[PDB]
Amino acid sequence: NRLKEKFNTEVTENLMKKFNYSSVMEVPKIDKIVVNMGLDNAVEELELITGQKPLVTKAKREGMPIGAKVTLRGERMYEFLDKLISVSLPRVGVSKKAFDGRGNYTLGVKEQLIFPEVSKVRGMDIVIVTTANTDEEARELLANFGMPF
Amino acid sequence: MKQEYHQVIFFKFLSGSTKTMEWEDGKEYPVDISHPRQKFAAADGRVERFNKKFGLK
Amino acid sequence: VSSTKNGRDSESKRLGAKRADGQFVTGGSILYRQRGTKIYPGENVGRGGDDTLFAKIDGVVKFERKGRDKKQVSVYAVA
Amino acid sequence: MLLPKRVKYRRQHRPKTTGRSKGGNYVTFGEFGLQATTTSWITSRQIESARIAMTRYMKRGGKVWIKIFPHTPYTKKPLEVRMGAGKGAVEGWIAVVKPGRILFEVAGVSEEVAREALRLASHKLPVKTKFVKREEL
Amino acid sequence: VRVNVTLACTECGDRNYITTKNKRNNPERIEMKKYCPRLNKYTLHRET
Amino acid sequence: MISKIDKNKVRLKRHARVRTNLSGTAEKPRLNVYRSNKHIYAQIIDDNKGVTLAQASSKDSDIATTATKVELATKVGEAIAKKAADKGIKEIVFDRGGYLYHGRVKALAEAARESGLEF
RNA sequence: CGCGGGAUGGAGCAGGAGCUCGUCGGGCUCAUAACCCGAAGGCGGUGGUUCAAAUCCGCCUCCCGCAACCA
RNA sequence: AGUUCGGAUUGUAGUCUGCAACUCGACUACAUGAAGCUGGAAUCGCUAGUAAUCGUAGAUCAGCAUGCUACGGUGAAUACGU
RNA sequence: CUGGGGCGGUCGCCUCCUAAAAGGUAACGGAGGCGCUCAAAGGUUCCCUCAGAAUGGUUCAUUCAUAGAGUGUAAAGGCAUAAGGGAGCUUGACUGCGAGACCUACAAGUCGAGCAGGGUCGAAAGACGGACUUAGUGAUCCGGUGGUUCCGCAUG
RNA sequence: UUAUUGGAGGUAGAGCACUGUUUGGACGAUUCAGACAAACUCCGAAUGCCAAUAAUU
RNA sequence: CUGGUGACUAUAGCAAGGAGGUCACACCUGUUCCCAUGCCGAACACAGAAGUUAAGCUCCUUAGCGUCGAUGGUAGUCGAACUUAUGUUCCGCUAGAGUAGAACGUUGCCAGG
Ligand SMILES: [K+]
Ligand SMILES: [K+]
Ligand SMILES: [K+]
Ligand SMILES: [Mg+2]
Ligand SMILES: [Mg+2]
Ligand SMILES: [Mg+2]
Ligand SMILES: [Mg+2]
Ligand SMILES: [Mg+2]
Ligand SMILES: [Mg+2]
Ligand SMILES: [Mg+2]
Ligand SMILES: [Mg+2]
Ligand SMILES: [Mg+2]
Ligand SMILES: [Mg+2]
Ligand SMILES: [Mg+2]
Ligand SMILES: [Mg+2]
Ligand SMILES: [Mg+2]
Ligand SMILES: [Zn+2]
Repeated sequence: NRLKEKFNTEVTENLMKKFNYSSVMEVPKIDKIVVNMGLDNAVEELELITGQKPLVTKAKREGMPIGAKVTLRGERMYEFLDKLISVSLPRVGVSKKAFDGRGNYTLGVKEQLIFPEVSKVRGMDIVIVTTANTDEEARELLANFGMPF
Repeated sequence: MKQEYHQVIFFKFLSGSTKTMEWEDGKEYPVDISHPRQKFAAADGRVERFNKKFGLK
Repeated sequence: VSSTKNGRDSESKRLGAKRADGQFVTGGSILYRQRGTKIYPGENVGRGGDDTLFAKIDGVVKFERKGRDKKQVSVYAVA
Repeated sequence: MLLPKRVKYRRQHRPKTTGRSKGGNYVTFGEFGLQATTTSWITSRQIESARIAMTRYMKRGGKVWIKIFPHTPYTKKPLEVRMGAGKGAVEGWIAVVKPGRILFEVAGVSEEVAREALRLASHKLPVKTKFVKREEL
Repeated sequence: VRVNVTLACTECGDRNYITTKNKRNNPERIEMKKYCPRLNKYTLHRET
Repeated sequence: MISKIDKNKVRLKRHARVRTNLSGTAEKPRLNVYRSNKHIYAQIIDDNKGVTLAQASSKDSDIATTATKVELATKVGEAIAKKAADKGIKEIVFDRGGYLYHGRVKALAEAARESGLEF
């Protein structure tokens, strides 16, 4: 992926310069992206915009299906993030205070039409989880990666 | 992965999607919004709007 | 006048220890009656369907510690 | 009248009244206290009357801690009924008081004023009491 | 709801197995493999 | 952040749960397998005495080479079974070590089975 | 004193919330009533069982039925 | 097709009268684009150049008419009977 | 039965407290439940770990969290060996028994290693004679139904 | 029966680690202090009980 | 000294600071083959070796939370005498709480150095 090459390039060099690291293994990287649409139509829309079959999340009457979700990591996650940065985001900037206090970020999209690939426009949420130990470190890494903060 | 989704080309750049053009790589892929310049000048302001309307310098 | 809505109890089940530590028992002797594993089956001791602990061989009963908060009962051959 | 907002069991065995006070034998919140020297049940009505006497004598200027609470319900049979046919209904709430227990504590007044307020409270109680101060050394 | 069930296989008249089932949950004639002492083998015993 | 898993400790908990009802005695010792990222080691233990009688490894000078991991596990199983046969060992109980009975662990078990251990 | 039953729009009745009258607005009438057309508006409470309570557990505040004796 | 029906409401920029359009004028341009898809109980007008419908003019009047008064164009249906 | 009798309530089984740290232990003492359910909620192999809170997001993610969840059902005793959650295969919710024990006036009730016959799951050791355990039940006589190398009144 | 030794169990007491009850502070529910319980227990005796091999009986 | 695998009531844990990595243990690289995801090569599994001690892991130091824990005294109590007092006395046993203190594991077997 283009973002994968960007991260393997001096992006990590920027993180090391700005946070004074002693090894390249302590440079934070995005662990995964979990897309949750909180239902055949919703499952199909999520699958067609993401790429894989979603997982139906039941309730903890209890036990009924309520939402759907997808986890991405590796080449697919990197391609998804590049597509979200380039093709998808401007159709919908973004909150820079929505941090977990540990280094993971969450963003909610209300209309699914902002994806290149509906009768009732439902809203989904994206969680980008990284190996960053601080909100500051995660935000700096994401901004370097190109998040439209 | 269990056993569509290819590498379509959306400027131009490679990407993966399901909503399915030669490249420098030599292969072809399936191929509005460049998002805003200043676009429009901001509001003049009431004093400037008043002075310009009546020519009062 | 009035009346009471209580006045019920089940038959007592005579649970608890049936043989002593250091006692000799024939195989099959029930060593402990219990609900759940208040005491665990140790060496040469079995656990029945109703949690009864019984000796699998003839020998001497030994009630012993099992970790910090549990205990067990074993049977060791006299020889 | 002090009483628990709820209890698990409303019908309880009456508590054992032999022995000495398990705890609460020292002044810990105030400066002076009233220490029981004999044993009795202490009812919430007795507690309220004693507290009113104390607070009235100090004009609500100092401050009082009631160290005992009536956790225990007790039952009483309806009048003119024979024995049996189940336990009676809750009649009131008591605290078990044994020698040594501090019943009340007061602070914010002089020793003489506290002594008089505690004497007035003591005369409302079914136990003998002694004026005490915080123990040092 | 729950009724008594007797299972007998084709090549026996032993009818030695009784069991229970929920008539609402299992409206069919239940089948199971059970040991048949006459034939010294497992056989397909089916509810009568 | 995102914590890791410590595969070795997850394995250890699984292995303790297996050892709850798996143990080796004098007449039937336990062939315990440990498998790291690059090497596989097998031991023959009499848990009744707490004593190890035979051992083999993919890092042993005689049984170390540059080969497939499955093949190295096969060689280690053969070496351990040969050592057990040199001793008085015919029947054992296989302690998979908390890993799935697949891949390298399966290869070692099968190699010992072929070379002579009865399990 | 013992046993049991009831608390439903504002009123009388049905009962895990509907009929009639009452209110509001409009109409008919010289006007009122009657009549006609629309709108709103409710599980006695106190704690619990329960995914969920008018509904079920116990109690509380009143009313209602039988009985409250052999001396 | 709540739409190329509807133009209420609101924003902006103007024109004219008037000493002066904030309360509180009329009109214009651009934008916006509400309720409304023939209306319950009930109730009104009209017998012929009438009803219906379409425009026009005047008084008052600096400016302000969906009102009033007046004018023509198109132009029906029905009345068995008390 | 009954702190006289009547009226009221109760009558069998399970769990807890009273019950005095083995077991047992009464009252018209204090609290509740049962007269079922499940074709998997049984067996086996493999994998897995919860409630709650905070922090962000129009259920999803992170960290603390030994259980503060769950365990079909009342309570108690147990259970993160998981006995709790999921998945594949399956029917041991087998047949003949059974050394030896618990309980016990009797009749009953309870546990049970092992042996044989045939299976299921598992690579294998092995586990499995229903369910985390303890309620969900009713004698004999009589009658119905199926089987039967048994009897069957001179013989068939 | 006693002596010694081993064991099972949760009472007395105590305690607040669970459930429930309760009194004062402080802080932005947490923490601090202090209390209550047959059906509370992080704890836990004396006894009594079950057994094993010497003295007496 | 490291590693595997056992035994022992956490004196063994947890937390906070440092040192280490050649072989080893790891993080790691990939998804072509066995295998695997109610979705995901995250985990499971297989191939490996660019890289890094950053983490897990090992060694050193902290009594901070947890854990262990006396002696002395107290509560309670078997027995005995007095006694009817919400009791007293004698004798034996002897808590819980709290204090001193202990503790940052010990140790069997096998393999490597
Ligand atoms: K009586
Ligand atoms: K008892
Ligand atoms: K407490
Ligand atoms: Mg069982
Ligand atoms: Mg059973
Ligand atoms: Mg205290
Ligand atoms: Mg138009
Ligand atoms: Mg009577
Ligand atoms: Mg006793
Ligand atoms: Mg007992
Ligand atoms: Mg009942
Ligand atoms: Mg019943
Ligand atoms: Mg089960
Ligand atoms: Mg004859
Ligand atoms: Mg004959
Ligand atoms: Mg007590
Ligand atoms: Zn058959």
